[PDB]
Amino acid sequence: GEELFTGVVPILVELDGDVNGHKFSVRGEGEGDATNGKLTLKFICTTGKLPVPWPTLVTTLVQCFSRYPDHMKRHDFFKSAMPEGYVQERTISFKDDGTYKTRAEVKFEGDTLVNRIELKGIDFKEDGNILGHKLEYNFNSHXVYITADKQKNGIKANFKIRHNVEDGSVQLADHYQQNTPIGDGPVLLPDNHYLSTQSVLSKDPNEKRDHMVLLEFVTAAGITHG
Repeated sequence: GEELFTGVVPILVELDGDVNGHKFSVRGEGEGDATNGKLTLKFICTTGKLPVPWPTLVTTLVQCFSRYPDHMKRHDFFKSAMPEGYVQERTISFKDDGTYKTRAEVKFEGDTLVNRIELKGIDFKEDGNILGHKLEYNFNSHXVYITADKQKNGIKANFKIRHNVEDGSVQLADHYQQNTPIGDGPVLLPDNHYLSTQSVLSKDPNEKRDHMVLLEFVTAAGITHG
């Protein structure tokens, strides 16, 4: 499905969440440019005040927009599953705190790439870095390690997110990921590699709702030319 990503593609993101019994919704819109590995989106909390820090939701809120270099084209599972798309499931374990469990469908709905997510959070501390809102409003560059899951005709990924904390410490979030195609058409099953990620978080001066503006660049790496 790599032909679907040669230009700029519109994106819609819909998240329904529950964290320690607090119900919230997020809606996002923007565009993806896989040629340059670039994502530009704005998210709104449509239920009022977001009950967790915006940075904790960034990984949950479309790896089909990653830039795969030409020599790594045969390792791009994410585009190969389009347009019917894939199911992306995670467990995110916040060190010394709670756990998110997520299930999303990523697929084309007409000409728009849509990411529809359900999130359940449990076992969070009221006084912790997440429900205490003690995380900095920023985002680090990460190491996303991908391996084939031959049995399920899909992939797994494993990686650590580093959330800077206002007291100068780091809140680790361990990510465990599975992706399975929605269609029965063939997909690419990759050799081991990683996605090199970078993001910045900002605000829109004319937006009164609780929101996050996101710019992200992602490139695949870890396989030698030849």
